[PDB]
Amino acid sequence: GSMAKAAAIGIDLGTTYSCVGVFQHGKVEIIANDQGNRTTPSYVAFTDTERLIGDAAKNQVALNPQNTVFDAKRLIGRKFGDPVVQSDMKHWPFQVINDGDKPKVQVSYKGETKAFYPEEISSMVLTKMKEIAEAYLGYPVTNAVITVPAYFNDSQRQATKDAGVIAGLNVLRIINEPTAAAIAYGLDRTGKGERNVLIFDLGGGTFDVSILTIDDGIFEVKATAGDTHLGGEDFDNRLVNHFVEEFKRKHKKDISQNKRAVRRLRTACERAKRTLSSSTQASLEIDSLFEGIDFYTSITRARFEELCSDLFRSTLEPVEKALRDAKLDKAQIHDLVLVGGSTRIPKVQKLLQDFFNGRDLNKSINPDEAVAYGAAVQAAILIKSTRAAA
Ligand SMILES: NC(=O)c1cn([C@@H]2O[C@H](CO)[C@@H](O)[C@H]2O)c2ncnc(N)c12
Repeated sequence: GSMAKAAAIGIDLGTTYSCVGVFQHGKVEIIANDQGNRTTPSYVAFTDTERLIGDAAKNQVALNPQNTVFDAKRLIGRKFGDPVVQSDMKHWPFQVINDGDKPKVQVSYKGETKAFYPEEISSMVLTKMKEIAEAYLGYPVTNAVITVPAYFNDSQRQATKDAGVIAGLNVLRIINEPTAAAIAYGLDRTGKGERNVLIFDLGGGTFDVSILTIDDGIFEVKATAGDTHLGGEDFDNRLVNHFVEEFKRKHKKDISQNKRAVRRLRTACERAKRTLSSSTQASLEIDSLFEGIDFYTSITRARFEELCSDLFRSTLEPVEKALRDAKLDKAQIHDLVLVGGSTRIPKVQKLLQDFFNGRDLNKSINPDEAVAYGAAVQAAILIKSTRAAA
């Protein structure tokens, strides 16, 4: 007996990006994919000859927008008639169809028109995450913990389980994303006594605030609030609009109707935005942006902060609402935890810190990786099968 047990994995199945971890040697290792990325795009692309997942899918999205699927998490476990589904559909270049009041994404794939349920798309992203972990560990992986937003209902939770089952994974448990982040910091291991934790999660296109109470390791969701369409992509959008205007001023030319030029500008803006989190200024250099014209410029952190100022400030309204719902005062919150890559922005950090009167923020665990980190800690706990000693 007792053949060595394979490690279990923790998976953050994100709306835009996914992340996979494993707890081994008393620590969590976040596993990079073969392109060296510690997070993988939650994208699936279909061609006449291939099914591409992750980076390979995201990198060819520009010329194949109708057959490159993303945001399947926004559809999972929902009815076609759902108001959220009907509004979201207007922004996606891929076709969403009605099959018995259940949404399906329809594409061209290997010579035919094919339709997939959201949980089938998410199963393909989970298959990639499983492979990434198997490439590192050097053996097949069976068991996994998968996370969902705290506001997901039974239907959304069940459809996530089905996605794992289709991917060949045994789903140990479905756990809330905010709870997973708390586990990553060991906020459930402080012993006896009530502890109030606020999770501030600002991602690529969504913003969630969660208030939890932890008592003797037991978690309770006290409040959930947020902005459904607020994130990093809105900051990229303000920089795009600023530079479109700057090009018009300097060259008397409007670039906005050339999809390639706008796309190249946005990619450069997102990269400059990241630089501005560690540097006071950033340069933006694009060769032959429009009509053979090179675009060599810069932006200060102050100007970027001014451009996105209203958006950054608006992150505090869901913080006040969640506190109102949880029936708590700011002082009462013991721990503040930052999740999502956009929380690296100094101005965002400052606004939250000042709102909580100079309190330290838990941000030592990479914000992009904290949810998968916590999922990996819980997965290792779940597969334990100790028989009590005499
Ligand atoms: N990993 C990083 O250093 C960063 C990722 N984002 C954004 O976080 C979101 C999820 O990756 C996207 O909108 C990114 O642009 C960032 N935004 C600002 N500063 C940063 N340093 C990052």
